[PDB]
Amino acid sequence: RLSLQRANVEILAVEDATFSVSQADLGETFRGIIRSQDVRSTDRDRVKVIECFKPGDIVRAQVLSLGDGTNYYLTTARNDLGVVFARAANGAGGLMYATDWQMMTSPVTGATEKRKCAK
Amino acid sequence: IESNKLAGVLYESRNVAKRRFEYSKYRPLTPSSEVYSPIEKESPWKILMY
Amino acid sequence: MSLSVAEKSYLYDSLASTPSIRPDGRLPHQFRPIEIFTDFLPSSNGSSRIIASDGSECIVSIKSKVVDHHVENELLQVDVDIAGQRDDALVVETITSLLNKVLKSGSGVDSSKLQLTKKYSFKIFVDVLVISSHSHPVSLISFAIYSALNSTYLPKLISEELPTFHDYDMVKLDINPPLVFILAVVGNNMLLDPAANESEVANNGLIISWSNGKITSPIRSVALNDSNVKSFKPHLLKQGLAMVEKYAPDVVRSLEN
Amino acid sequence: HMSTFIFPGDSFPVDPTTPVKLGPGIYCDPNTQEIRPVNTGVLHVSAKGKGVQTAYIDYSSKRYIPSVNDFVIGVIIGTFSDSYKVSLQNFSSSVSLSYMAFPNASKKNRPTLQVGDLVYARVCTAEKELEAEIECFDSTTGRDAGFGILEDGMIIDVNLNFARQLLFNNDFPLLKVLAAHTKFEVAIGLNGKIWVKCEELSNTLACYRTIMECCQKNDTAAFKDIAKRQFKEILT
Amino acid sequence: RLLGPAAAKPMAFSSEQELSLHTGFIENCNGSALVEARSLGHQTSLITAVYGPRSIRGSFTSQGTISIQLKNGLLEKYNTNELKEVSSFLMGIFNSVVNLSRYPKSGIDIFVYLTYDKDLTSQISSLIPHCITSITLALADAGIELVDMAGAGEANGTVVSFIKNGEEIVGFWKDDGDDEDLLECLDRCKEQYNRYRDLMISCLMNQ
Amino acid sequence: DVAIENNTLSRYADAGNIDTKNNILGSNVLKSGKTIVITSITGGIIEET
Amino acid sequence: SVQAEIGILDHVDGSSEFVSQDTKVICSVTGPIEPKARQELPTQLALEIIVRPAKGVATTREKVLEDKLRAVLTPLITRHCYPRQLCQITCQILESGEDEAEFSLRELSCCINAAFLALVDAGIALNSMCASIPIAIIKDTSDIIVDPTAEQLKISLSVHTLALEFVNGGKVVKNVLLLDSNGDFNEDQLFSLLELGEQKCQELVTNIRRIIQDNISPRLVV
Amino acid sequence: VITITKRNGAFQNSQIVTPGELVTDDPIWMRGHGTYFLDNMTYSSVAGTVSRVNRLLSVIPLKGRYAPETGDHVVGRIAEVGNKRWKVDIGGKQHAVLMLGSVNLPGGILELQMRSFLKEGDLLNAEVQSLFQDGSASLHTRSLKYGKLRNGMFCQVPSSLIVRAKNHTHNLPGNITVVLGVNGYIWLRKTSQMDLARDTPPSITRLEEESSWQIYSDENDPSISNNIRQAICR
Amino acid sequence: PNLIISNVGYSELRKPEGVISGRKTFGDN
Amino acid sequence: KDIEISASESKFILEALRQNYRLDGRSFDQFRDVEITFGKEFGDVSVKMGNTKVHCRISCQIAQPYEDRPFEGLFVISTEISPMAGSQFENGNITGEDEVLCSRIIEKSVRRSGALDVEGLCIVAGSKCWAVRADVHFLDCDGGFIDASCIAVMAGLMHFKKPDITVHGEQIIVHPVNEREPVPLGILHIPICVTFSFFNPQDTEENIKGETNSEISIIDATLKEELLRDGVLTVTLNKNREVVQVSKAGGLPMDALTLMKCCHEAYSIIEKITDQILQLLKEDSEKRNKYAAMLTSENARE
Amino acid sequence: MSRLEIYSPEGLRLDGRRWNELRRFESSINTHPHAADGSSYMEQGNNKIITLVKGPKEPRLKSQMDTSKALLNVSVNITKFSKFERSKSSHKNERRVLEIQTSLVRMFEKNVMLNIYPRTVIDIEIHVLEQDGGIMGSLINGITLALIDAGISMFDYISGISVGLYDTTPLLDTNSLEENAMSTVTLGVVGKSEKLSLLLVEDKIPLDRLENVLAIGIAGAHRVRDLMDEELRKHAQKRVS
Amino acid sequence: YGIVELDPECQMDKLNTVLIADLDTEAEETSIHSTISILAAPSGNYKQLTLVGGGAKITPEMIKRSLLLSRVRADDLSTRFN
Repeated sequence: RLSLQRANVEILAVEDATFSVSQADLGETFRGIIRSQDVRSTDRDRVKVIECFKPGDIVRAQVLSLGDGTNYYLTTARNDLGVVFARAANGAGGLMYATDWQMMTSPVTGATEKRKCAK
Repeated sequence: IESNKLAGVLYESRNVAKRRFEYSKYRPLTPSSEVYSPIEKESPWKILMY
Repeated sequence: MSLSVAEKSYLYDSLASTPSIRPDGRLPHQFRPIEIFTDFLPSSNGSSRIIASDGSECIVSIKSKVVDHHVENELLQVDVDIAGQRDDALVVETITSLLNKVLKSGSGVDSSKLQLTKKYSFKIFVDVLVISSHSHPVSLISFAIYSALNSTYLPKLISEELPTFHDYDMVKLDINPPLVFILAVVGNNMLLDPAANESEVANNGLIISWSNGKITSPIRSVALNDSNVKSFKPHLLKQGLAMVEKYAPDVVRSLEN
Repeated sequence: HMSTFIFPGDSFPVDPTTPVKLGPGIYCDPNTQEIRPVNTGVLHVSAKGKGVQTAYIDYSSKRYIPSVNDFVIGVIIGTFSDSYKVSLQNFSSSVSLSYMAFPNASKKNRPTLQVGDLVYARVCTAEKELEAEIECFDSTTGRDAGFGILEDGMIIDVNLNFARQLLFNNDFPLLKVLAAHTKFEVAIGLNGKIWVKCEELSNTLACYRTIMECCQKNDTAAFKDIAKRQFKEILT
Repeated sequence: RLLGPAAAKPMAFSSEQELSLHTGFIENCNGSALVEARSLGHQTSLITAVYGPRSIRGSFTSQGTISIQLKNGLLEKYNTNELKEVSSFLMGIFNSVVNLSRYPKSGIDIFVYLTYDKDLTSQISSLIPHCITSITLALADAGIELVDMAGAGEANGTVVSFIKNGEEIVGFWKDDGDDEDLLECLDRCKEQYNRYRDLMISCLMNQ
Repeated sequence: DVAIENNTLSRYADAGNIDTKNNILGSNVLKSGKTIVITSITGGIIEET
Repeated sequence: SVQAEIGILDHVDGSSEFVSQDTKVICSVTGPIEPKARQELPTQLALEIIVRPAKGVATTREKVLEDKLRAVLTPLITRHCYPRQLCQITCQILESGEDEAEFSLRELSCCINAAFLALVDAGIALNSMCASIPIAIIKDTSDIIVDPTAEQLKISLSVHTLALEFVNGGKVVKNVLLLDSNGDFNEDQLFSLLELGEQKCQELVTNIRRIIQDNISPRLVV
Repeated sequence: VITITKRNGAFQNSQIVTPGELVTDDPIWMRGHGTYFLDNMTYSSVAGTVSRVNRLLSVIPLKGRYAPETGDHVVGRIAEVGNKRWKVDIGGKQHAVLMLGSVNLPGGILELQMRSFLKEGDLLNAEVQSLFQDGSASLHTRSLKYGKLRNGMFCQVPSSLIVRAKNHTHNLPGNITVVLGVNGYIWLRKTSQMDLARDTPPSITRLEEESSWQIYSDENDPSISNNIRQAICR
Repeated sequence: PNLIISNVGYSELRKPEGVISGRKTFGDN
Repeated sequence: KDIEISASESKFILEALRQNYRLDGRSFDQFRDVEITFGKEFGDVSVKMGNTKVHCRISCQIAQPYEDRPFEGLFVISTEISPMAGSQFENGNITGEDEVLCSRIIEKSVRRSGALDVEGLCIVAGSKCWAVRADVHFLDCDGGFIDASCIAVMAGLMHFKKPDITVHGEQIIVHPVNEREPVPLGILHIPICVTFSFFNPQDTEENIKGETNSEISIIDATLKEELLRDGVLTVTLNKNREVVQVSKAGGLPMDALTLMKCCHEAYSIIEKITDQILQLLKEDSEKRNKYAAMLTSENARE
Repeated sequence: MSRLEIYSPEGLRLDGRRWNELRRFESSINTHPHAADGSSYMEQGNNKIITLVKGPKEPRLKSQMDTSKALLNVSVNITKFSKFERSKSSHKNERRVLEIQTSLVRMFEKNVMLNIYPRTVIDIEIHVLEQDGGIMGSLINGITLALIDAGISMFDYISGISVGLYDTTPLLDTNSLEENAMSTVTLGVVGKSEKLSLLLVEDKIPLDRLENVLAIGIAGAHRVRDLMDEELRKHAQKRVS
Repeated sequence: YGIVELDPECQMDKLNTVLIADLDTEAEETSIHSTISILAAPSGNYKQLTLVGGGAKITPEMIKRSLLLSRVRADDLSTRFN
């Protein structure tokens, strides 16, 4: 889910590299929330989450404080954190690759979409 | 009177007229809506640092 | 029930000590005052309403029907309905299946005491209605069906043809109704008839059935709470089991009165 | 200057060489990168050299989709802490009307709007992946005339085609045939809402009955006879 | 669900205990098992699956919550009232064996399918010691923590479940049977509990 | 690959020693890969007019 | 010759009524609207397909009818342009036109056509067009005939419900949407009816396009 | 031994006004609780007695619950933990709210882990600070005297049986301290260090108290006297 | 590859160019 | 998931009623013009009154009679509302208060009130009987749900024809539809439902103890008039001056004189709707039996 | 029983009463001070109804909660042993029962001042131990006396009376044998007025006779109000003193 | 069976599609939007066929291949144990 000031996600893996597949879709899976204040490293007060993430993108974010009443607190205020895998037009296009820090482009389709890349 | 809320407004009016002024040094320790002081914070300089 | 962990440790430490101090101060062999009303439903043969000290109230109605015992297996069907709980709820079907075993036609109650002709016999319908409950009511329903069965009157038989019954006279239901008791173990002490707060911090629970001055077959050892669930020494199993053998006659003397 | 009836999946009568500015009804495939219609309606094009060309499809619809720069009528259904919650159409999703989106807005004073109030605003955010947003003042130009609470009156539910042909097409003989019978003020919403208001309730009701009858009747030249009979019926 | 026409009637016709133990062979859940027992004129064949642990959204409990459910298979269909009665007795036992404090704000769902219960000549008393040994194998395969193995035995209706090499009793169940048969029924199941206890470990260590 | 077991859970499993109390007419325990399929068949009768 | 009317309901975004032989199906499309919790899709549009029989409640017979109709409309709608949205598509079968217990092919063929028509009137993004026809073979002549009557089904050996997808003025067939068959047939008869079914659906969309133009065009600039 | 009361035959064993009747026709009155104005005449909405205090006309119902008023010392357990506020069960018609700024936090100004030191079901005592429009009460724990209860047992009495006095809590013989709440929630605990040392016996701009989580810990007192626990049960 | 500008709404396609009054009060007559 | 009504729209319709105005232009006692569309097979009736459209389907089958009434047949009816008539109806909610109150009113009007001849539906006592089923399909909701549904079921039962059955002692042979002409069901009286919607320009207090009745009653409300409705009443009469059934629960507590007035106003309505169904059934019969004048066997002499 | 005389020329009914006489009315207040805040054991004739009122309290879930009024829930449970023949069906989820439960909620949500108790829910639990005709009216009188015991503000009394029409003779308070031989009408009169909050007619009645049936119906309902009112006077006076 | 459409971005005018037999695992059932399920009888007879072409285009090539690949599947199953 994409909100104006947050972005609801769904925890799929975790590392200590090696990972671990989550629960196989249906609910009762670990979910988190990336607050707008922890999206980027610079200008943490004014950001546009619509220009950072889109529904259906795999995002690598580090957890923060555990106020796990329902969700988790994540952050992407680094270089190696952000969108690591996405597709054009929310899955309706081609597989895009992270070029710049906030610019993702698909080679075949040639279209560009603004993300929060991680390279 | 048609809304039958007249007694509720007059009851709150009494609590406003029963308000009492008191200096900051001799104010009650328990925070109350009946007493008033220019300084009602235990450490007033803490809300300025934050 | 729902309590705080601060007071749960206080009741746990006070009930597991060697003095075995109870919350209300009653002795481990004592009970709470109970009010029982009988015979108030003219449309039914037997009836009873029981009221506990903590507020638990249960009503029991008894109906009868002539049925061929050669084709009718069970002659004592118990229908339990708890208010606020679904008919298919997990806590309702367990007592429904448990009471059908303590009052099984032939085991808990002999079928010879309700036979008519060599072909037909009376079928007893025990309808249970729990208005309110704060603990496990299997011991309270047993006290209600006891006074209801001992206050039941069925029509008299007149005598292979279809049986005929008298218009005015009705015979009394001479049936020994089994009794069910609840026991809670707290560490190393036995507690007969626990309370809502005693059973909430207890370690395990015991259900004993008493019939004909003896401990009969249908007994259980279900846990009273999912929080503190502990295994018990076999010496505790026989301690509380033999403990009811001493005070149950004092229960029947006060209940059959 | 070409206008022809097309269908979803039909070929697009536009050369790829010419620069194009597509709009509603036309979709760009994220894979094949071709341009195909997805709606059934009249295909409108306009080739002009000054040198941009545009193309869109005018289709019949009643479910409103939030689009930017649209004049919409909404009903306030919730009061949050930093914004309102408005309903542009039943069953549809909600839109956000912030307290700061008002003339002379300030943190100190909140707008005097309560639930159930009809508002007239401009769609400032219509993202597909986000909640739509409206505002009672054009944040791009500063305009604010007409925007605000529509006190009293009566609202009318019409299709989206009847709303655009009434706001943009100045040749639609509805406001002209209505003003010839009684003085009124109208509020045209692109979400299929037409708010009217007269001095007497008898005139407001007559405006409600004409717009309803003219919404289902496709004959435009029959609007004169509808109001002629409708305003005559209220006289009994 | 078709069930066919309602005008159709069902058909009406006028020492040593072998054991089989298995585990796994299920990909939906985390841990499963399969116990089979053939002795005298009665056979038992039931499958147990453990779907857990699953994190509960919005929960704040201090320890886990076990959910055991017995479902009628295809032969000797018991009544639904007695199925949940044994389940409540099974939950009363495993709430003291499974490490509940290790899995906060989460629950564990148990699914036991009494597929083939057959008699060749209360009938559920003989099946209880076989259901307990099937859940312990399935709970251990799912990586769930259990305080010591849990088993049970039968002694003419009386079913007693022991733990810690039979030192402490975790559950007690009795239906039908006789009177005053207590210490002998305990030792008949105490030696039977050890027969099922070491056999579960022998199957859980093979490859 | 598949592996099946017919007449395994039926009353007529042993053609010489029939079951005393059973209702299933036939069975088939099919397994393809890691999936398990159990198919029992019960019997009834209807009176037609 | 079949009959069809568009825009008959006042409280849905799009409505339709498809009449063929004796089968009559009224469909209603409403969307995009706010979905429920278990229905919303993060990227694309959600579909709530519901079909109902003429007599009795909705049994499991209509459940497979929903799942087959769902597979026809799902690739036909551009779902990705309505993220986190819902579209209710309800099909009400007024008259079956066959035997409900022994057959269920004519109702599937009319629900597909009625749903596509209601999807056009509601203004939903459609990648192409759709056409569905029932096909059966009489055991006498063993030849393929389209839209068989109720008496022709009881003598049929195998039934067919072919659903196609047309583009470029209702001429080029992009993909075969649905071809559900049940009975007795071989590979020689499969392409014997698939080639015949492609030219009977081509004149159907050509007849559908004429119908959906005689009603949408007057409502627009006219 | 058991004492069982038995019956047989039956199912069981000022100005009084009823809802719907006329109490007065004098408009010169102030309509109070249990009273609805209508057509310049006054009627009663509940069954009870008529009260005429000053010009305030009200009806006192027979069975009445607890009415939360400003400045009441009550006892209640936490029902749920919300967003920076905890709904506490006082026993009234609704759940009283407890904002995060109404309790003494040990960290202070320096953290949404509210359930760590105060979860659901935990019992405590506080004072009613104010009321809401719908009648809901707002509590606060800005005093050392108000804290999380422990070292005792909880009981409940009807709300209409608690008399309002000066000191809400009292010290009793046998090293026992009683906490009487006007809502009907009594807490019988052993005398602590606080209730024992207080209940029985120009350049200053005030300072802030430094209170740790010592009063929020669920850890009860280790050694409680066996002679004292039998007094609490008595 | 084509010369594509993002799909625009219905209002930006018109000719008045945002000088449209959505709420027109018809006084007198 | 529910209809949102603006405060401006709510105030306008109430004040319009205070000036004897309805948005659709009817009167306070004007029932919507009813239209009956008969389908192909017998028992296929489509009713259209105003913008509300409803469709009923009549069927029957052999079933076991009740143990307490072995000489009567069964009458089943279920009105499950689909999202077709509006997205406010959640599909699968068969326990809805509207669906519950609709079925119970028609069931009392047809079965309990003796509209359908249940005794004539008995083939063999306590074994075989007819179980007539009435499936009502709500197509487009605009108020008057139970008013149109009752018209659809009554027009459907009078248009439906049950299969012919010959009894040979204990056997029962159901004659195919092509073998023998089906026999129509027996109908004693024609219950027709008329609903009344109530409004108060005052409030609840001025209505409990208020002699001055300022209530506004309208006959057959629309959807917008129904959402702003305060009190609801449903009566059912027949052309025999008999009150079939009455259901009034909640809303504005009205007096006996106004409820009696509602019945006399509803009788003039049901009397006209009755003769229309009798006329439209007569016209539909001549549509199917065009040459029925030549096929008559019982003919008069001279 | 058998073939009885419903209304003989001597004006006597099958149970001895006359045309305008009521069955014995023995109501009881505060019968469950440990199970609900409101309690009423209604014993109208052979009928024996237990009515509980749990509230107003917080809802068990914050999902359904009206921030401007209260939620009124009615749970009518007809026991299996309500009649002579023990019921074999389920009764709880019966369609006839849901109609009664809804008709009771609408009847009282307009009479109970739900506005005085916002953001709350009022649960009404009913258990019928025995029935004998006119069960709907006795359900009405039980809820009225049970809410008053709970201290819920109401505008007036709601009285439940049942009237039957045998040929040309109305009969007050119909029992089971009378309902199985004539048409039945249950009324819901508000206080001493003629305002009807309930009007259920489930059998055919001539229009020329319904008005007189309603007049004699509301007249007997007022008599039912006084018997409930006099019960509250006696209960309040003995409780204070 | 299933008809899967490849892509050049995972190891280019047009492309080539492949046919997968007996779909399994969550990966195939979720992504493959074009399947063919058929009932094959001996002597070249078929009893039921479902042809859904949501994903890739179903060419007559893969129609004939799925039919012939099912006739051998029905012969092995009918002659597996009996």
